[PDB]
Amino acid sequence: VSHEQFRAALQLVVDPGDPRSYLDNFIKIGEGSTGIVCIATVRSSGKLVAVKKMDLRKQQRRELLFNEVVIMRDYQHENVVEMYNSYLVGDELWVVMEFLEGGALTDIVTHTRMNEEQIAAVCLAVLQALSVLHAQGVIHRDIKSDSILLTHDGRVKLSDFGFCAQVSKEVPRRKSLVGTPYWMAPELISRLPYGPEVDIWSLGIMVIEMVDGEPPYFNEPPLKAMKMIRDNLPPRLKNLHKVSPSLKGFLDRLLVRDPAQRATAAELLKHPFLAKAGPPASIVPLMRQNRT
Amino acid sequence: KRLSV
Repeated sequence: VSHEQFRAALQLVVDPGDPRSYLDNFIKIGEGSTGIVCIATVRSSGKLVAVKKMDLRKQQRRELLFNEVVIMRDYQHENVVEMYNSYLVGDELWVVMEFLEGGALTDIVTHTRMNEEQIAAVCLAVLQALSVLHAQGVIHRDIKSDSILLTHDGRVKLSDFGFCAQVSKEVPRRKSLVGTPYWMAPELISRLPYGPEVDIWSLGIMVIEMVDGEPPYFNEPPLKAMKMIRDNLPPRLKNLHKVSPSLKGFLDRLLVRDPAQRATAAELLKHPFLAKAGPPASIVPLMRQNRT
Repeated sequence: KRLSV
C-alpha cells in the first residue's frame, strides 16, 4: 500500500520521460471511472492526441492501472482505441492515446434517436472488437455507451480498459465485482465466477440505451437496480413497439440470464440483425457537431 | 449514476 512503492513499480513498465516536453494546450474533455481525459496538441505537428491522466492515490484498486499497460502492449485492433505511450508524471499515470474527436456514444443516445441501421452498425463494430478480445482471453467488464468512442467520420472504437481482466486455461473465470451498476451481468452481481459472457450482457443493456436512451432501472438507486438485475427476469425495452423483430431477436440472444445460453461475440456476428448495419458515414449525422 | 465502481 505504499504510494511511493507503487510509483516505483509503474515506473518500470511505462515509457521514460514527460510528454509535456512535446504536448501543448492540455484541455480537459472528459471524466471517467479511473481519471480524467485531456486533449493536447503535438507541438511539432499540430496534431491532436488524447491524454488519460490517472492519480495513483485516487484508485480503489491501484493494480488495475496495469491493465492500461497490458492492453497497450499486446491487444491493438481496428475498433479499439490505440494507445501510444505511457508515462509516470509525479503522482499520475498518463496515457497518450488516439483522440476520438466525435466523442462518446452517450452524448448521442441521450440527445437523439438512433435508427436500426445505426444501432446495427454500432453493435457490429463493438462485436468485432469483442470477438477478438474474448478470443485472446480479455474481458472488458465495463461495456456501456460511455465506453464507445467515435471518429469524426463515424468509425466506432472501444475505450476505457481500466477494469478489464484476462482469463486462460489456468484462470478460466474471474470473480471481481467490477463494472457500472445498471450495466452489470446477473452472474457478476451474484458473485458467481464469470467469463466473457458478461460483456455480451452489458452490450445488451447498451442496446437498450440506444433504443430507450437510458439503461433499465436507471431511476432507481444503483444498489436497488443491481438487486433487480440479480433477481428479476431480463429487463425489457420500454418501447418494444419501436424495435424491429430482427432487433428484438438479436437482443434476446444478448440478455440471457444463464451465461451458457447467452450468445457469444463470435456467434452474434452471424446474426441477421447485423445485416442492417450501415457504413460509418451513417453515424456522422448523430454527432453533436452535425445535429440540429 | 453512470459511475463505475
